[PDB]
Amino acid sequence: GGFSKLLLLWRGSIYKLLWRELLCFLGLFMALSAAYRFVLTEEQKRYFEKLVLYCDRYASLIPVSFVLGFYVTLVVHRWWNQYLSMPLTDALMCVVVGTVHGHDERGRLYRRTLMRYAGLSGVLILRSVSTAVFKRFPTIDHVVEAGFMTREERKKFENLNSSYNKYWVPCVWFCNLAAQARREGRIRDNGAFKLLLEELNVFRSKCGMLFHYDWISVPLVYTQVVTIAVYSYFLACLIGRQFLDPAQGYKDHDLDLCVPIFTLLQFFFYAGWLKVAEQLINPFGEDDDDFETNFLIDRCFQVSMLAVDEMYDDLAMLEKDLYW
Amino acid sequence: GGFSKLLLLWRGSIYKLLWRELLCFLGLFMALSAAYRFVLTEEQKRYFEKLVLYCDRYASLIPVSFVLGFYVTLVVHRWWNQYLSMPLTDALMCVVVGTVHGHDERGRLYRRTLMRYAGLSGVLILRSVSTAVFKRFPTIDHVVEAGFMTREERKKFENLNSSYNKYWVPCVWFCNLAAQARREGRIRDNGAFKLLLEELNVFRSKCGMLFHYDWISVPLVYTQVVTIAVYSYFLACLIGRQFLDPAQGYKDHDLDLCVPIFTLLQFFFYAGWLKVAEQLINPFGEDDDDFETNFLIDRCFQVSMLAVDEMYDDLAMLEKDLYW
Amino acid sequence: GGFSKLLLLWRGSIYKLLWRELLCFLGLFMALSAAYRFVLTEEQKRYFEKLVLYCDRYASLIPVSFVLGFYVTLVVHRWWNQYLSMPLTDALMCVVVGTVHGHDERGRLYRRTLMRYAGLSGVLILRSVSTAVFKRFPTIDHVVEAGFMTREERKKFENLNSSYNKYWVPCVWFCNLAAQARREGRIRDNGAFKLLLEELNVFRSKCGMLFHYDWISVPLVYTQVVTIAVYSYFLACLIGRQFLDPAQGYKDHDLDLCVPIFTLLQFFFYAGWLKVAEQLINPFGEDDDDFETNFLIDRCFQVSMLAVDEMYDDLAMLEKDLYW
Amino acid sequence: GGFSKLLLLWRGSIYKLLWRELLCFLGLFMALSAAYRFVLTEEQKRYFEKLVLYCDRYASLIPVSFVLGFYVTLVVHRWWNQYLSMPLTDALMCVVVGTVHGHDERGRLYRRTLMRYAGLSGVLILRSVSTAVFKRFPTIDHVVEAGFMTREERKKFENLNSSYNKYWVPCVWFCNLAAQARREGRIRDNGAFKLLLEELNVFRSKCGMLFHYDWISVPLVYTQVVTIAVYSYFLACLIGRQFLDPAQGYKDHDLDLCVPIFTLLQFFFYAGWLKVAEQLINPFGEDDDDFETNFLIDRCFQVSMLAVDEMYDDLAMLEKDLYW
Amino acid sequence: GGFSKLLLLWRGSIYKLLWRELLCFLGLFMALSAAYRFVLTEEQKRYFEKLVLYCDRYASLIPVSFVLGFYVTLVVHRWWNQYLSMPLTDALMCVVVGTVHGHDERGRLYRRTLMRYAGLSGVLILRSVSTAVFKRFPTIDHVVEAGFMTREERKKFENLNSSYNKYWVPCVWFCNLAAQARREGRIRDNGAFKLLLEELNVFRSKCGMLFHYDWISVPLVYTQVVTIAVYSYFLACLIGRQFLDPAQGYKDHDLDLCVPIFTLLQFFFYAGWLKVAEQLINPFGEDDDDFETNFLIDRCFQVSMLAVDEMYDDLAMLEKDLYW
Ligand SMILES: [Cl-]
Repeated sequence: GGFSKLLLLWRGSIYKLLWRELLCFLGLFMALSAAYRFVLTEEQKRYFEKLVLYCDRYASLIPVSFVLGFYVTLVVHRWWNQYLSMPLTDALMCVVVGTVHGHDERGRLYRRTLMRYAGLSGVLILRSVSTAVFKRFPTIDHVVEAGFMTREERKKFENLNSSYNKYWVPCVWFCNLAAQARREGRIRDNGAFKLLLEELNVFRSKCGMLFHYDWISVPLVYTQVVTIAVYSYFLACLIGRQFLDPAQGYKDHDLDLCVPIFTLLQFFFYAGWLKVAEQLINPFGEDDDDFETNFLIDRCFQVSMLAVDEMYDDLAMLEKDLYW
Repeated sequence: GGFSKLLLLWRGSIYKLLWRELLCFLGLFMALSAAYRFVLTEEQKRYFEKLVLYCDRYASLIPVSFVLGFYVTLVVHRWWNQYLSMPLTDALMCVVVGTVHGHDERGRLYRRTLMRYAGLSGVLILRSVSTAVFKRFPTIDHVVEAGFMTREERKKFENLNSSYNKYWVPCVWFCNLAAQARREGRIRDNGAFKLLLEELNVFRSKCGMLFHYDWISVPLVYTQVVTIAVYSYFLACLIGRQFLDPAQGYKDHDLDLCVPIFTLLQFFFYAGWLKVAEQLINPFGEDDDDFETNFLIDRCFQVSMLAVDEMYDDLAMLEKDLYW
Repeated sequence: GGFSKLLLLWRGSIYKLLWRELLCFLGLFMALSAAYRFVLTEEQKRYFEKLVLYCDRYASLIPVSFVLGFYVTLVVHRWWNQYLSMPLTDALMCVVVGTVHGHDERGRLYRRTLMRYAGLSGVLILRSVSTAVFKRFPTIDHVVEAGFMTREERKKFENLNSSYNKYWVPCVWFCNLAAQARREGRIRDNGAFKLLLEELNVFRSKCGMLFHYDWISVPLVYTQVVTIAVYSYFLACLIGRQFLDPAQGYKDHDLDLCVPIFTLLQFFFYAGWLKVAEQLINPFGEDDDDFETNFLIDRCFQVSMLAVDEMYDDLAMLEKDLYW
Repeated sequence: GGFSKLLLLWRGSIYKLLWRELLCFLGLFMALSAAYRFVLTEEQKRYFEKLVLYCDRYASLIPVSFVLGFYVTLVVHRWWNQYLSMPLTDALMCVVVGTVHGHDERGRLYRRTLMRYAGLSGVLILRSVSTAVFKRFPTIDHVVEAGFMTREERKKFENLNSSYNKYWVPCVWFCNLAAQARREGRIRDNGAFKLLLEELNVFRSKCGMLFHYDWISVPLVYTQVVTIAVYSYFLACLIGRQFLDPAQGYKDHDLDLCVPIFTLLQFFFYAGWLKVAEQLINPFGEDDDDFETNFLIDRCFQVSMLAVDEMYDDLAMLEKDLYW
Repeated sequence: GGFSKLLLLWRGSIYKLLWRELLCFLGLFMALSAAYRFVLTEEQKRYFEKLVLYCDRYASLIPVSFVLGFYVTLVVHRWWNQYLSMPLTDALMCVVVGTVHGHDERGRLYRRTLMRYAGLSGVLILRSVSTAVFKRFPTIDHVVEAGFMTREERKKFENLNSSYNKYWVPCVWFCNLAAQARREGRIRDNGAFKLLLEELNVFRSKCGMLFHYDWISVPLVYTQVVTIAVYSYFLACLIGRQFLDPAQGYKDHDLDLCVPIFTLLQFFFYAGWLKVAEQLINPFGEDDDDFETNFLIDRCFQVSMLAVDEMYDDLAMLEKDLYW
């Protein structure tokens, strides 16, 4: 089978997240069955058998599937939209290398500082929404050591009077630097200057969207409803799926497997369907299937410095192609 | 468990909204059971037992889940779209600091008034759609005291002859002020003036969208259908889940728990699934998981005045970075 | 309860639309039961009792919920998209007041005629898609009396040779008038002229979208499938939910309530879920929860004439704000 | 009822598409029942009765509704998106009448040829994706007779060396003609020339989208799964819903109606729910509820020639309106 | 029937993908039944019969349909969005033929190199996400032999210091080449140069989106949950649908067909519904219903070289049309 080979995986798998909840389920199933074997008196085992036939009546797999399928679809839709809001600088680096001009050191100062300002504004929003980025940069000093912010840029950064998140501050620095480069003629076209500000606002909106998703999550009332629905089912199966003794002649309880194999396969299904939504509710951590942000941060700074510095005005000479 | 720790929460939780409906359910369950204990005569308890076996037949959890899952998905989709229509001024503040120019007091008059005009137009739409903003500004005088509107701006505001909502009026003031700043050369580029009007219309459309969502809600006919579906179920369980006495030998009514634990866990599920849609149907109030508008209003005025006044034309000198 | 107070409403409610279908259901239920009381012979009442146990077998609430939940979600998605295509002129009125110039009467002629051309093009599309707008303007003469079209504009309107809907004609008049105002220098910026034509095409596309939704509705084959599914159920309950006499000892027919209360609550649920889709299939009529178009038409003409005439170049003098 | 009047329709109705499948179902039901009446021996009628109680066990209406509701929602979403990709020229005709200039014959040559180039490119894509357009233009000669392509335009059209669909060729002709009209000063603004190329690419993308939908349909594997699911059900009802004789005393088979009325109403429901997806899988044919393309083709050529020729620079003189 | 003719297909059909899983199901069904015929002892056949009545209780088709319908809808939505991210150059080829100018060889060098740079950047992203493109170009030398990259362009391509995917490198070459053509006057309009960079970033974002979908797939935890749900069902039917002998008198096991025809039709339904998601999870391979990328790569290079070279400035002379 195609998807059949995938269930033998462990890296970010279903068994890596649920293996613990199973033995807390199966262990409680055996501890509640071994009482019915040994220590439970004969009159109260008769009471237990009526309690098992009560709980299996109210154990309905149908409604839980509805609250899982509509809750999960909502979570995976929000999770994919958070990835599209990732601050990428490849669109800004094409406008900068075509609109900013100069082979001298001041031209290279402009192109590298503009691309560092976008990269700094992505570091600042990602250390606020990702714990994997936050342990790389615990303090703003860590951002000065990494090269994204200079100490001169740090003094005026820390002297702005704002109680709010200052990720927008290098975006304003970008607009002051591009207006200076348009004033000094480094930007030959006024329409080119308009394109730089158009593309920076597209970049700044993506940094703003990551703050929006991080602040307004899925409602807690709706996360709690799906969770008590899934665990009201597993308590309706911790009693209602108990193997009663066949000497009592209860109908559809005629074997003593001492292993709820089909109940455990429902637990893999139901608690694993819930586990999809628990891993995508906060996709910016250090888990193995979280968004690889630290590797992404290195890229939008390595490929943007590569593009506006060595690849500025460095073209091969115009050859006639093979199909001329 | 991951989501298991969340059910011990109270702040905007499921128990904070449903705790009252439970004791009006469980109290009516006990008052209807204690009649069957004591005061109900023996011939009419036989009538009661046939009424209980009638109501549990017509109590189907399936169809209610359909009208809840499709109604809730529609409400949470509309609720997230209302948050994206929030009037934010961070895109306008980057165009203003790069297109408007001047270190003198008239340049600072332009940049602060343009950003205050957008902020005033967001105050005006949010006091019409949010009760939390409306108690902060009960009157337009409250908007003059807060600094968003001057008394001179108030005279011509109140002398416009319009029976409709005047939130669009500072947006028209923006377009008159930007056309004046383009006439006096404060805006060096005509394409830059086009960018200001492009971004203001993006801002004005978001203020217009919050009015659209506030006027056209989810249809009342559809809210009433989901509500009578959920409460036709709980009356099919206020009778059909009554513990009849086991001396009558009725099938699948063989215990007298005197506590509808599984019926109460369905009430947590069903009435709590409905409670998701009741809190997101009007997300602009003073509840604890509503949109924090008052804190947002302070931000788009603190970070816009910070950006166009102190951060205008104030850049660190161009240093070679660590990876030069 | 939150949604519990709403079921006591009548204005555009569920009872306002279904109250008639109930007595045609409950009246046919009683007329079919009173035959079983009185006029039906004893041998053919035995035939009736086997017919009731046949129809309640094939009465499944599940599949109908599927064809209602997926049909309704599709209708409410199309209904909300029709409201976003409403021709609003607030975006055009900000570009006109900033790009068109002149304090003389010819400047005011330009600004009022351009905004009237957009408003006329919205009147023309809304009288073709809304019956509430069509009774306000039954003829094009009614549009000349209301001020949206002049008699001079009427002569060339009626002399164009086109068998198709002429709502696009004031949009072409807009582009001829703006090109004339750019030729005479009333529009100082060529980029400003580009912004006027960009925003008019956004306006003209919304008028074009209202024609698209009005022409291509939900497929009739799919409306008929959901309707015969809902009424195959109610005929499976007009027989299968009949109270047979308990002297015959038929199982799960042991009471004679003479009032299908739970069947009537399913009718409120099912026929009311269908009624959501019947009211949003054509949201432009005179019903109480239809789109208030006549009030909207008055607004986009009152607030556009207010904005380009009295508010043109009329700003308060630049005061230092409270937080200078 | 509102939707109740619609089931008496025939034009593109449910009965117009399913009436044939019913008599092939009901005829096979009677031919399989009349064997059980007459020709089937007494020992093998006992075998037939065990086969009927086998097939009605495995006839589940629930799962089929899931594969129909999720398959149909996907088809109607793709069907509505194909209609929005229809090549309409009303946006191009407003830019052409405002940007292209001249009252002489060369100005009218420009405006009519540019609008014919867009209309030709829509004819070429629609004869490749619509069978109703293909029978109107079986050959490119049919396009020369209709006026969309000249014979001079045909020579270079047929001499391009390309094995692929050449619908993009009049879009390239548009860009060469607009660049010529900008070179000769017919286009006064360079920003106006940018607007023409911006709007043509919006037009060319819609022609490209109709090719994309026509090439990548719904997957055949998924169409086959929904089809074998619906017809595995009707064979589980061609046996499992047979009226066995009541002399054998089989439970819940106690009548001999000789007319599967409730089975036929399920066939109207299920096979009709499938028929929604069969008609919207290819919406460009000659069926009565297909997209009226031939009438649309006549419109975008009649209203575009009307708009750029008679309505070019032909405005009523500027009158003061009624509310001056 | 309409969809009835499609089940006789083999090319990319349901039987082409599932025919193997059926005989591994039906073969295991017969091998487990022939034990019950012959080799299983009489006391342990009694144990087998209680095991069959245990497994058919826990075989529920309902919940599996929920995890298939919501998983498949998510996969087909992501699959159609990957096709819209395909790097097509038809929008860039219309801007290049209208903005780049010159009938000499340097003008043709510009137009062909700019269109080859976009086509090279599409080859580079498609050999990273498609195995069908990767076997056409196993090495970058294969890209030099095909004409997309010159050897001179290869030297500086391979000498850039980057550990990441270099598909963005011809997009940066485009922006350097267009800025050179604007400097030398080949691009007459500065707004035209802005349009080239606007359209290249639209192209570069589509190449970036194909990398995003290829890196972030559907979560493996959710693929594993749907797979163990579908195969927990088929093991609940490999036991629970076994034909027990009718001499034991077990209820609803009264025939010995020795062919699980209805169980095999559920396998066609369920395992085939899963097979839809296995083929669209990676749509870029060599299977018959995968995206035809190699044919698409040939087109965007054949029709772009055709459009900017032979069709540059080559128009028919302006004739009066048939409806002048
Ligand atoms: Cl522009």
